[PDB]
Amino acid sequence: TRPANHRQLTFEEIAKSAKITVNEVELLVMKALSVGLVKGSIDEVDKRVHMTWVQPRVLDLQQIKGMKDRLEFWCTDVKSMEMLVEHQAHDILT
Amino acid sequence: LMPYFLLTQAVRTGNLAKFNQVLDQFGEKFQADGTYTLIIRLRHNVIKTGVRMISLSYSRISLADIAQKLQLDSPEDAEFIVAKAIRDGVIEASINHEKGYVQSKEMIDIYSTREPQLAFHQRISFCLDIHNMSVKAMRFPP
Amino acid sequence: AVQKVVVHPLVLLSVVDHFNRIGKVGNQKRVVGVLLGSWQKKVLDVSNSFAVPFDEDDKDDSVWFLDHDYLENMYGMFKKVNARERIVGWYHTGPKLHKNDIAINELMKRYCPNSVLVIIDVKPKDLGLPTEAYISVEEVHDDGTPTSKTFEHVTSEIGAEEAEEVGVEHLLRDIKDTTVGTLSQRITNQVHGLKGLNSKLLDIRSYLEKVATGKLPINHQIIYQLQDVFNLLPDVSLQEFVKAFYLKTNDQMVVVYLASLIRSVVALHNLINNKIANRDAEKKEGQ
Amino acid sequence: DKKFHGILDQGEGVLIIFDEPPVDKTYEAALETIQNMSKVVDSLYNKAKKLT
Amino acid sequence: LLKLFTTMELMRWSTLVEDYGMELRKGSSPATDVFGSTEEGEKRWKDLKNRVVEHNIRIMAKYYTRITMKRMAQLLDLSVDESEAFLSNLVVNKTIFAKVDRLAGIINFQRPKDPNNLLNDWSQKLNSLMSLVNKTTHLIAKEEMIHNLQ
Amino acid sequence: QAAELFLDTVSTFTSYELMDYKTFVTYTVYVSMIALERPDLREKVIKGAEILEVLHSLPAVRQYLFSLYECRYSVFFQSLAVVEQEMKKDWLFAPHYRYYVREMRIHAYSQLLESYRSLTLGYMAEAFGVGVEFIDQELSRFIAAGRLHCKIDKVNEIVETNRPDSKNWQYQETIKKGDLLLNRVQKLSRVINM
Amino acid sequence: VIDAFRLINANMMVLGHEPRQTTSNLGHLNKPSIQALIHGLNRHYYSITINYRKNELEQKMLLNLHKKSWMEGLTLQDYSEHCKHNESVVKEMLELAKNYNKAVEEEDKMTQDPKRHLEEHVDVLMTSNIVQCLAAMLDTVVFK
Repeated sequence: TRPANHRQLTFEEIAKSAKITVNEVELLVMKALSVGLVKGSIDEVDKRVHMTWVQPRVLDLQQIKGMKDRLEFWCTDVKSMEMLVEHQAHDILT
Repeated sequence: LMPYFLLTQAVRTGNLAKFNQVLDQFGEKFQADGTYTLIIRLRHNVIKTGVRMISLSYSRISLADIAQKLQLDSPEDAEFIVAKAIRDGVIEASINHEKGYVQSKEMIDIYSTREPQLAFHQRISFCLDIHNMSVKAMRFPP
Repeated sequence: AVQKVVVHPLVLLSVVDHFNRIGKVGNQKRVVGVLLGSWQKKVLDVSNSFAVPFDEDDKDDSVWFLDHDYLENMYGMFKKVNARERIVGWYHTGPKLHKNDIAINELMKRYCPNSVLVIIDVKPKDLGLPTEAYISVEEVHDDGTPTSKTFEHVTSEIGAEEAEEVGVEHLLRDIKDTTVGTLSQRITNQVHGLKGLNSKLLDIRSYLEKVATGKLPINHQIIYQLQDVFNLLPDVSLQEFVKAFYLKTNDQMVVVYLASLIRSVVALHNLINNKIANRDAEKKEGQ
Repeated sequence: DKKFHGILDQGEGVLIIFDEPPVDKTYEAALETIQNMSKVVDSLYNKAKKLT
Repeated sequence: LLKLFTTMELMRWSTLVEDYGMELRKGSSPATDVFGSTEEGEKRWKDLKNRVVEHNIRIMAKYYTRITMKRMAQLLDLSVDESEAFLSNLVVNKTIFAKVDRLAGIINFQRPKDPNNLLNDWSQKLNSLMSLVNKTTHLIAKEEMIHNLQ
Repeated sequence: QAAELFLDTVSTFTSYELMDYKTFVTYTVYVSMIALERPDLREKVIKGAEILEVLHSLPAVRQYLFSLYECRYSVFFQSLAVVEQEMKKDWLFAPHYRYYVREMRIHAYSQLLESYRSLTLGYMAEAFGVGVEFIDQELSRFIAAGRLHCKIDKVNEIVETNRPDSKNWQYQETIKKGDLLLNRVQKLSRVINM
Repeated sequence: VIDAFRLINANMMVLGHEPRQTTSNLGHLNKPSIQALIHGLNRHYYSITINYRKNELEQKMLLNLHKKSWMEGLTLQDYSEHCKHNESVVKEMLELAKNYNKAVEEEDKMTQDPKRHLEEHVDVLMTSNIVQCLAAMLDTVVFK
């Protein structure tokens, strides 16, 4: 669920999630990484976990509508940057 | 420039007496050139020069210390002077009168930012313009 | 299985010519032929092809007359001409598949176990290659869904023999681009890259629209790949990345600045020489 | 004396030992080329300002 | 025991002792002389402790970026000073990369991040993303072309 | 240049009509200390055979030079004060004693701060054998003049060390040299284009 | 190197008449090969002009051969390799700057390769650096 912008999960977040105090979220994340569910690292000095992957699974129609919305945004950004570059460099495009 | 050399010496020393005696001695040349309004705005920026040197060679100096070093009357007056210097952006720092000390901006490593890009952009555009001007001025007379 | 298929300019031209001649003599949506090539690991090399007589009832959608006897006769004569080219698949010049494609691939699998369809679109696009490759795989879906004998996409590429590269280059000599990166062409290539990325994102968004509304079913491999893509999107607002980015941009800009300074000095030297030459010429003319 | 890449700190009372990034050779070459082009411009001064 | 030493996770030495002590050291199914009770038994016990700590340190260096000493001590079953000495010995031997910020105890396995490397990782991410979106659009074209046919 | 010439001619001093070898060696030591970096100083003065031979006879010049080299700074200021007096009395160096003392003080301060990121004023004063007001005033003066890379912090007396990184220094040098060259190019272009 | 031919009847050549009529300027503008001459180009046969019928669709299909992918259009050069190349070319350009300084000085005191090579190096540096800078900008915008 967390987007790549702020995929820095926190020990307190994982505590408010599946019920465990913050002294074994470390072990839980270790188990996840070892099994291969997720990838990344755990900065326990700052008490947060960096996730750079997730094992994909099967989704719901609403979970795909969310992906559709995210695409809509991405397409809009790409089109805007395309128009900007094309207009700016119009006089040198071959 | 000798009269202005004396003027610069007096301001750098920060002594109103030497500043005034220089002014009285060389008023004539100052009529001839025309600076009097500037030469009193000078006194203003003479106290400003004192505060700017202080902020140039310090990072967390206290208000009492600033006042003592500038020979100001009170830390209150020093606080006013430094705050106005901040406003004018001649020292470009901060201030904090909870503990009565003027903090300076946390100097940042100015190469991982857009200032080098902006400077090189100005210089690159200038060089491109010079090349274009030269290749345009190139002439073939027949 | 086959991981890659590389089609050749000769195959593309032969397919285009076949379609043109068939559509000139008559009218048909598709034209069908056999693709001859060789294997090198799981990398098929479709180096030749030949058309086969074929017509179908576009209404019934299940009656067609691919000519096996013609296929085998042509394959034998092509074997006689060249031997290292065995039947490796077939092609049809239809932009879209049909219910007959699975049946015709079943027919072709008698001549090749790993028979591969290659749809070669005669209509010329502008973003992707004109060839789409398909391999018929029928396996119990680990998904747990009913399994039907259907196609699966195969990575496709365009490659050329040297004796075909010479001909291609000669034919394109008039409209060829420079085989070097000139700044204008590099900027144009970046713009075309943005165009292609936008088109692909639009296609994915349209498919997501259709699957979400309900027209199409949820393809689990598609959804897995999209999930992985969104996992793979970078984070560009990270401070540790912004700092490195500014550092590298400044390094590149200082190199550019030095280059432009040198270029301006050289141009000034050239103009100094020109002014001196003009002075000399006018003095000589005057005297 | 530059025996190791570290700097003391008389505050917290510490020795920060680090790895000094290599001296960028592109800037060294750029500065040398800058001075070379400066003397080239001096030569161009000698040429033009004296012959025109 | 072999399964634990092959797993890529932290096996606590205290728990390993509680579970596998009697059956490796006091025997039942005899007790192998290795891990006995005499000089070369106790020494090999300490050697096994060292192997457990080495395994734990490797797992940390593989699944951490900044682990506090306060935490390594407890999770490794050594006092703060003992853990620091063990890690320093490993670092000198060049088996484990780790820099200990002893002032704050911020033991860090992060190798210094060159801007070249950071932007290279970014570019590789982008390259793989474009390749994956291309593959996804190919499969999407196939899926639409097939099911829309029905 | 005086250091260069004196060190090149130290081993073969023949001009006894100007000054005796001892005076010449004192001049070489002084000029070398004020002109040479630490590595060259160690290679050519501290490890100089013909200079050490005479510095055995001269016990004060040796104390000056080695107090600087071995980072003994209280003794260094003592030796610098005696050098200032001697070299005010001298006739050839007479219009240089203020400048030389100032430059040697700056060299000592830069040398102390060269191996520190944050040096407390108390420690600096104890090292130099002076008070805290003295060090504060001197450091403020030289930082204002731009001769030291350090910023004072008086509320909690600490001398932070703002030395510029290698890349930052390279960027600043590029800006300066490019500004000079670009001014020259602009002047030439405007002279010639018309 | 392809060439068409047809034979000249043995009677026509001896009859003094030219092997082939010449009613237009088309057909000429082709330089016959020395090998063909020495093997009797015009004495037994004659070279016909070869033209090629190129359709627009065929040309586009041919272009598909080496047509670049939008990936390669939008991709970035390895940054370590880019830095190495910039450093190498800048050092080479430094050497050429020294050479060009000496060349200008000597020529203007007694009154080219250095200038030309320096121009080529500056051109390659500018194009490569600008292309990668713009590609990085586009990536940062487009991919978020």
